[PDB]
Amino acid sequence: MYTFVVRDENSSVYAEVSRLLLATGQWKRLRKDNPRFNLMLGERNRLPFGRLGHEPGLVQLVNYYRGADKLCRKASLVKLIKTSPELSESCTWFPESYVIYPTDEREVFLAAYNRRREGREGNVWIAKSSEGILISSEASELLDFIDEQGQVHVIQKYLEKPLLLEPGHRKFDIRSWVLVDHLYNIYLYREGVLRTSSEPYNSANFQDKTCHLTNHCIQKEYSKNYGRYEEGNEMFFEEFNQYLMDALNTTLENSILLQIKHIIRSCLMCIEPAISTKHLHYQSFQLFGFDFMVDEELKVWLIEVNGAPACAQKLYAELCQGIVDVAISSVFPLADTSIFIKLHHH
Amino acid sequence: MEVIELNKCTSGQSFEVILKPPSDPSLEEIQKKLEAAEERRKYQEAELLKHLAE
Amino acid sequence: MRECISIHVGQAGVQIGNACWELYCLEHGIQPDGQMPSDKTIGGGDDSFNTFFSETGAGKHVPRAVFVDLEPTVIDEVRTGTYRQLFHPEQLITGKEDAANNYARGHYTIGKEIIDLVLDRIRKLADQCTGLQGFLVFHSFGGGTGSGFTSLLMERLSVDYGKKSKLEFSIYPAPQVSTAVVEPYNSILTTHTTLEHSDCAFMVDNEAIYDICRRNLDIERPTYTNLNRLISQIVSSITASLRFDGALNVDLTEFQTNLVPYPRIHFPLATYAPVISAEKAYHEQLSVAEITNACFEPANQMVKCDPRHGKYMACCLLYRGDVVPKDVNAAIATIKTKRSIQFVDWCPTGFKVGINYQPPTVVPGGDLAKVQRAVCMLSNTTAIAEAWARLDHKFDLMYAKRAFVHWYVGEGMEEGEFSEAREDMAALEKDYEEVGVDS
Amino acid sequence: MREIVHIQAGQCGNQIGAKFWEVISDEHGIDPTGSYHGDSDLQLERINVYYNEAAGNKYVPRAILVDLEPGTMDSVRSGPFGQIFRPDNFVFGQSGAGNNWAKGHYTEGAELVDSVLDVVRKESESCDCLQGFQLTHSLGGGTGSGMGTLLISKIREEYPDRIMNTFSVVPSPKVSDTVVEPYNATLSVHQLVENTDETYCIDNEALYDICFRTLKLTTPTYGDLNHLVSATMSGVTTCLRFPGQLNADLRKLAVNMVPFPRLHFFMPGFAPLTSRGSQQYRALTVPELTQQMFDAKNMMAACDPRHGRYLTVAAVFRGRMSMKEVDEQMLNVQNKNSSYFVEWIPNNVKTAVCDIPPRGLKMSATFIGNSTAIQELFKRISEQFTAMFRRKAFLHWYTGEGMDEMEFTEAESNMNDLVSEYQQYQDATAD
Ligand SMILES: CC(=O)O[C@H](C[C@H](C(C)C)[NH+](C)C(=O)[C@@H](NC(=O)[C@H]1CCCCN1C)C(C)C)C1NC(C(=O)N[C@@H](Cc2ccccc2)C[C@H](C)C(=O)O)=C(CCOCc2ccccc2)S1
Ligand SMILES: Nc1nc2c(ncn2[C@@H]2O[C@H](COP(=O)(O)OP(=O)(O)OP(=O)(O)O)[C@@H](O)[C@H]2O)c(=O)[nH]1
Ligand SMILES: Nc1ncnc2c1ncn2[C@@H]1O[C@H](COP(=O)(O)OP(=O)(O)CP(=O)(O)O)[C@@H](O)[C@H]1O
Ligand SMILES: Nc1nc2c(ncn2[C@@H]2O[C@H](COP(=O)(O)OP(=O)(O)O)[C@@H](O)[C@H]2O)c(=O)[nH]1
Ligand SMILES: [Ca+2]
Ligand SMILES: [Mg+2]
Ligand SMILES: [Mg+2]
Repeated sequence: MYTFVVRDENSSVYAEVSRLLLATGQWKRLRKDNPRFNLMLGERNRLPFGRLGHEPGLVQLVNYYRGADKLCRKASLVKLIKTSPELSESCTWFPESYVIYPTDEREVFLAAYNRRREGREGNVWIAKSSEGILISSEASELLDFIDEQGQVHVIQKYLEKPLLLEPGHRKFDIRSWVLVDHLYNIYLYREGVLRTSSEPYNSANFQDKTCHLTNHCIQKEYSKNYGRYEEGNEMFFEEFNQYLMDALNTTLENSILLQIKHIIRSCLMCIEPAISTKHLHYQSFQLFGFDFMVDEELKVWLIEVNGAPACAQKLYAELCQGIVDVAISSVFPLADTSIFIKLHHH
Repeated sequence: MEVIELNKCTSGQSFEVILKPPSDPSLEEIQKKLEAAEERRKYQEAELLKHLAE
Repeated sequence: MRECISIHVGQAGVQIGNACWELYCLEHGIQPDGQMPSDKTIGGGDDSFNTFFSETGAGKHVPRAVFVDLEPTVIDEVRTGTYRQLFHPEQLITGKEDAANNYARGHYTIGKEIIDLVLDRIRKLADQCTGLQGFLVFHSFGGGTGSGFTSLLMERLSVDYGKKSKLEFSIYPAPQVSTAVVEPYNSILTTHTTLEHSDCAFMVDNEAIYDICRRNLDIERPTYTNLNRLISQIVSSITASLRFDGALNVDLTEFQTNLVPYPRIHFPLATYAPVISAEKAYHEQLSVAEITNACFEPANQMVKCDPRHGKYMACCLLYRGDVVPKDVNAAIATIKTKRSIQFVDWCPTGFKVGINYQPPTVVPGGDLAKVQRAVCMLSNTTAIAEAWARLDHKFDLMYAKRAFVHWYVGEGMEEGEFSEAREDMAALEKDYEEVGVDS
Repeated sequence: MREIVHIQAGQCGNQIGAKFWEVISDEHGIDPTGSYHGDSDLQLERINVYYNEAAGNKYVPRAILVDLEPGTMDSVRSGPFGQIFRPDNFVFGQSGAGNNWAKGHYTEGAELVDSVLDVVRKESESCDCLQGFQLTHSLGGGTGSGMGTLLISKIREEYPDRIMNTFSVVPSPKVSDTVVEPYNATLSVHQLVENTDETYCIDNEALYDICFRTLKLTTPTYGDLNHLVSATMSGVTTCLRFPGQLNADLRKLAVNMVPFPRLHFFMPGFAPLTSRGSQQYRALTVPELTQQMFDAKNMMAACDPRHGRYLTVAAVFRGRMSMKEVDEQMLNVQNKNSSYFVEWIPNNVKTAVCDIPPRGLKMSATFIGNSTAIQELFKRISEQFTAMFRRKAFLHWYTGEGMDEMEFTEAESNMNDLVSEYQQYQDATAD
């Protein structure tokens, strides 16, 4: 029999993984502080990586890649995109971003901002904490806000001309679930979700944050048309592929997924030499939640990566079994066709 | 690539390569602590032999 | 020429000592009777090898070494071993009752009885020195004598030799070969007490050496003999700079200058390649590029940790055999683009390199194969702090319930010294984080 | 070297004591005359631990034989290794203790104890470095129970910096019908809790159940019980008697086994369990040894280890086997029973492998466990005690010898505290 410990009780995904593992009847859940485990479903912050892989006669696996926070923190990602010669300024798929402290690139931001005003280009930028998100066309408003917040934010270029779903004229973001296993095989879960707005995208007023921010949370609370177009503001790839064919005369695979598949690879390939557990005394896998925006010319933009991503109610069952099958069962085999797309790299 | 301070002999040679540049208790206090221990040892034993007398 | 006095404390220290002086003797061509035909200066001399070996008028090369244990068994095997004629009887010091895996017995109860005798015997060697450099101290973290007696000696040496460097070779405990449950206690207690009196300390995780033996030398269940033969090759590579002609690490002060910018953060990580099986009839001989790259693989480290999730304060490559500068510079140039080597902002991203053309000596009928070129990388990385964290957690688990604490209080110690030692390790962990991490 | 002084008190003490000397004398290649006729030098490397050397390379057990009855010590002399013992070290009275603790500890035993200590001193004097004492005795009787615990106290007063080891045979109604044994036992445990560092709980309940159920002996003899004791006693002392790294002396054992001073009562285990004079042909595999030695049916204390948690464990494998396999199987046990090992004492299981097997077995394993389950044994004695002491039954035997009801109330309270103390650490968690 194999053994595992659960140190994140909140994690809805790994709450279902633990449920599935026990149900197989070849896994056993220990007390969280029992060191004699094979699998660790570890805590979100301050995970004791330093202690993993020092128990003789136990292969030890953890549900997190150490140093993946470089990708999943907003300020870290900006720094990563800029500084990495692998991503470089040959990166056309990440919105112009600057790390602003209340060392600091607050000076250089204004230089890029002044160029836009004399160019008369859209000068609307978004400030995001590492609700809590201000969008303004005036720079003086954004900087005074960040100083009042007190924490380190990122001034990102707001996709002013996004792709809008009809009928409704609605903004949206795409959530793609990626599973990196202990051999660093990048698995894109074939099912994603469109976390849509329920109010028509208003170009003029940016203070009405319901039609500009497409989070499930700010929708279900502040939205006035919640669930009218699609259930729980979640359109799936079957209905979205059909819309693109019916409206735009293209497929989801051609128009979008090729770019999503390029970005997921680009990001994870870049950090492989820093986080990889190929020749470590313990092994790592991790589920990621990549957030994407699509503009009016069907060009995908990366918004952020989520290190501890929550799955869509509909999908949980399928994806979680996939994690068990692909990530866990691969290291620890059981005793006596693919939901993932293996993003080929070398 | 910047090799500096190359020293060669018969047994071998040594150098430095740079990729990038930058951006007690006294003898008394010991004896004090060591006896303090032995005095806690003797007291523990004394109270045993006292308890064993009883 | 500046003299170095080796001191071997407890079983681990003494047995690792034998492995070293056996290997040193072969490397210098010193026979087991102590005679060195190659030496044409009979009685004395200021040769590189004299730093570790004194000379008698008869031409016997006698190690500048003191073996101390509170039990006669282990040192009796030095007295009656192959290299029995090598040492004076005064150099081999023994008690009758050991420290019973109890730091308290080693430091206080038993330690205090023999400390004065040991210093007196160390002073006899010191008086033979024209200019004493310092001391190399070999001991276990886990043992009662190794942990307890060493920290007492290291305190007294600081008093009696104020200006003299003190290097450690500390055997970090591993449960595969560990003989006591309370080794975490003994480890923290000694590390705390010794911290102020140690200039530079090379930790050796038994688990690391055990796994390298299993994986690289195909040894089913390694014995101390197996570990000691490998440990000796690492110690020999580090001390080679003192015992042979060279420019890099030629005296004990150079070690702290080169590896230790922060006095408390004085624990370098040693990584050694290649380790190849004598059994292997055919083996490919590894290029300079391959052995250099191997120093950044956690498998080849003396302490298992991830330098990628830390920062470097100093990096030092010690080559032996068919190695030229051109090859090393090339190997490093290629490694730089591939590997993840982040230095702290206040240190320059550099590698101090030393080459000895004599390839590594191997004891005949041993495990290790004869190789054309080998390397030992000494790097001061904030990843070694993992070793402290692991040890510190085990300390907290037991001390929470005060398990086995009565054994220490019984020998005269206070619960104060435990919590005091742990708060110093909590500070050392925080120090390593401050130097190392941004977030 | 590190000498151990052996003491055997009462009938039980002198019987399991005699069998111990018969077994280890054979293992060290020493005949009844005390002359070495062994093949291996490993037999002699650590002989001085249990044997005094004499004129013409003659090895004499460092053993002191004590009883208030001449009966058992005439038997020992008449027995096979009866002539090996030092004649002067036979210290015996004429009037027994009649299964009365008071008689052994206060009245009858008080007379003879000074004569025993004279022999202890003589043996202690000629030790290069005495590591301590081991006592064999029963807690059910009078001499071993009462006088044994008096000696323990009187020796500790003269040697307070030396380890006190005991093989204490705990009584059972399945073996003895003596009604007052629960009293004798409870009074004895109170003494042991305070004045011993290591106590091997040899439970007559377990020894009888092993003989009846496992070995299929419908009518077990004391000899059938002692065969298990002598095998166990050979096993647990293996590390002391042969060259090894782990638990090589009595102090180092205590430092590895006793996390709290009062909790020093061990569950001995042995595999394979054998019938007396029955020849095992099939050698046990390393996995079989490992599973058996940790099994409830292979425990010399009548306690279920799955009803408690292991504070510390010491496994001793004997015979030629794969050190790789033992290491694997021992990890296998821990990794698949981690609920029954306290998580707040990391790496609390320690394993030793000795090349030399015992007589009759190609391979064997001996188990020393500091489990909180041992409370079951003390609870059983406590229930039997309170049954009688509640109505003050059979106290005239003890109050006639000068004792007070208070001593019984105190002995009862200290045991009930020992039980709840074990229960305290069983229910204790990492946080
Ligand atoms: C068969 C027998 O007599 O066994 C005895 C041991 C059992 C115990 C259960 C272990 N006893 C005492 C009995 O079977 C009792 N029954 C009860 O006590 C029972 C009655 C109902 C209520 C519940 N109780 C428990 C019988 C009435 C006897 C004995 N074992 C020995 C013995 O081992 N003899 C050895 C020598 C010896 C003696 C004592 C200590 C160490 C060594 C002889 C040989 C080597 C051997 O092992 O067989 C007894 C002493 C007499 O020994 C001679 C003898 C006589 C008859 C049969 C066997 C042996 S009594
Ligand atoms: N590498 C190596 N480790 C050893 C050796 N001997 C012991 N150890 C380790 O050191 C610890 C035990 O300490 P010892 O050196 O045996 O003890 P000691 O210094 O003699 O002290 P006491 O016997 O307690 O008085 C454990 O972690 C062992 O694994 C050896 O020869 N080589
Ligand atoms: N550069 C940009 N241009 C336009 N809209 C953007 C944007 N960056 C973010 N947004 C919008 O803001 C919303 C939330 O942004 P973000 O994902 O940074 O916040 P968040 O971290 O609280 C949610 P999560 O953690 O699940 O990704 C998105 O739904 C998106 O529509
Ligand atoms: N296992 C075992 N138990 C014994 C032996 N002799 C006596 N006992 C038990 O010990 C208790 C009586 O102790 P005993 O040694 O006769 O009293 P003493 O001689 O006065 O100390 C009873 O529970 C007996 O069953 C023996 O040889 N082996
Ligand atoms: Ca010379
Ligand atoms: Mg020792
Ligand atoms: Mg009797």
